[PDB]
Amino acid sequence: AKRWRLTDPYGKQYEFSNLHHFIRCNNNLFTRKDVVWKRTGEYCNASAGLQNVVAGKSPAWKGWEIEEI
Repeated sequence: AKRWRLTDPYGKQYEFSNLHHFIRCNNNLFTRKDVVWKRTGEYCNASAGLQNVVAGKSPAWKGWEIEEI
């Protein structure tokens, strides 16, 4: 039962339990190319970047921040 807070490059915040599902339901928040899903399960530029942010490798992906609640 995980919870995540995602902050857009301007401070707007969203809360959800699954990042992939949120991305799939909110394509309009990102550029098109960043939510094209590719195989290597599946990934998109947004999911991979935000997951690297979650791992602590980078504080943000294209201004997007994400943290575990």
